[PDB]
Amino acid sequence: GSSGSSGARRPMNAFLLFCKRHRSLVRQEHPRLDNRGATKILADWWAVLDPKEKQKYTDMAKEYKDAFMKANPGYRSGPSSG
Repeated sequence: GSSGSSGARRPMNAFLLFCKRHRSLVRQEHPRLDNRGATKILADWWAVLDPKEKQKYTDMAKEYKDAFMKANPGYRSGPSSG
């Protein structure tokens, strides 16, 4: 959370995935926009996303993250998905 340190760097997320996918889309429909602006458009785009899509995305993140997950002592993972 927010204790007092900026994590090294996270992988991605179901949302961060759609942004990395629609990134160009937005950037295109709005090149002038800024990393903040284009990111403000993606948000909504996501905010207006179905589950099926989120699912696949979530998997990608749940898959991309795990991969990254290596040197993490304080982590969570219950016996259900393996």
